[PDB]
Amino acid sequence: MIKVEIKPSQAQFTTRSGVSRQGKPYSLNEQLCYVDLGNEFPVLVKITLDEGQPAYAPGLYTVHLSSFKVGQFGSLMIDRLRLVPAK
Amino acid sequence: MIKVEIKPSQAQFTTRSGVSRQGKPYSLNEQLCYVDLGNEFPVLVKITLDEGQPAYAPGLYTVHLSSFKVGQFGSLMIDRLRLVPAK
Repeated sequence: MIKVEIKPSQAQFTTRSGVSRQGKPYSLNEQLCYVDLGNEFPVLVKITLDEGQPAYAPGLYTVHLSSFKVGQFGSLMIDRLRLVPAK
Repeated sequence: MIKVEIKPSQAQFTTRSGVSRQGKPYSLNEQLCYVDLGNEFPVLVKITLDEGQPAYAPGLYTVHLSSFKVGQFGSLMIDRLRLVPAK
């Protein structure tokens, strides 16, 4: 149950682009948020958006289960922080 | 809210050891579990235990917030899958 917050100043993304090694392009959309990690203040995290996904609107989200996968050493890893609306 | 399960065959750990580059030893305890990732069946995950922590007893756990940290590229990463008892 992680608490994630997109603040009103975080309502948009930025796009980073380029071209893969066997000549193919890519375009990454990045948005910022605040993840509450139990410290005094929420932490700033960058989240890479999915292909065809718009930026998350201001509000409170939690983390969707598809953000995780088993990594190549057999442990759990975060793949992409994918968010669902809270409560 | 990830569902994690230590099965009755997973009640123990194994220890892996060695010695760091500026001559210092280490000993890692590893236990196995089943993480429900929304597929047809739960997935097998290896979890490295903490210093001074015993193996998790059979049962249902969820994931504790201290399993996460902001990684060196600014995204959220799993540090160590630390578990708390469920419900």
